[PDB]
Amino acid sequence: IVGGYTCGANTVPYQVSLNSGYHFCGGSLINSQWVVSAAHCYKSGIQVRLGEDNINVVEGNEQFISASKSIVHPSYNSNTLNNDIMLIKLKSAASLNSRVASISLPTSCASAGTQCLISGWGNTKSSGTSYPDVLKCLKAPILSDSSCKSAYPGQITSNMFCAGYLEGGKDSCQGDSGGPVVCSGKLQGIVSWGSGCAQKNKPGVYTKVCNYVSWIKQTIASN
Ligand SMILES: O=C(C1CCN(c2ccncc2)CC1)N1CCN(S(=O)(=O)c2ccc3cc(Cl)ccc3c2)CC1
Ligand SMILES: [Ca+2]
Repeated sequence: IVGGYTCGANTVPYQVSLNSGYHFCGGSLINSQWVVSAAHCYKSGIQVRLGEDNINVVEGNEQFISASKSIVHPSYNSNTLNNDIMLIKLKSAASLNSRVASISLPTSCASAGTQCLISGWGNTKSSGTSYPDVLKCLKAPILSDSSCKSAYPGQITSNMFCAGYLEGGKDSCQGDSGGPVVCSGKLQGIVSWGSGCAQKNKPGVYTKVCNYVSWIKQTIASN
């Protein structure tokens, strides 16, 4: 998270870490047994780490549950990063508490101007390489599709939305992918991509989760 701030221990309880030796992507806990992430973060043999603030130190509030099923969207395209959504089922149910809690799904899509919370343990430098130990947060407004399409000509699809600043400075970054973009307590987006980090006129693009609410619900029930 470039231009972010320390969230503060377990202030983002729904935030999970997709581990496979090292932290590679983020994610959200939508319910006791299901985690939502980005299809581009798909890896075989994932360990979902919950109750994490400082990823590098075992603060005892952690819960590490292996993934039993990984369900990537059928229409997902790696080239375009369209339909960059993936559902992961936990091997066992996460014990919900204060450090670990779920985030609700949206009933409607958000409007441009809506302030959202974007978080993760990803690169904080738009220039070099610097990764935090603790959880970083960033508040950014959902940009209008007019701005989004003008920022990325011929790249934005109806399943994507821009959030951040055309002045750059603040933006998600490498390693934040899969992470949550929560506006008003609803999971509205998933950290998908962007051209660089905090680049002027190049704000991060996120997966428009409200488009998949139906798919998600049917996927959750059947598996
Ligand atoms: O920073 C980036 C991208 C990463 C994706 N991206 C965004 C932008 C905004 N939001 C989400 C993702 C735009 C910048 N890259 C530099 C690093 N390369 S990399 O050599 O493939 C790479 C990949 C993973 C790494 C992990 C670590 Cl721990 C250190 C260096 C790494 C370097 C990929 C592009
Ligand atoms: Ca820890």
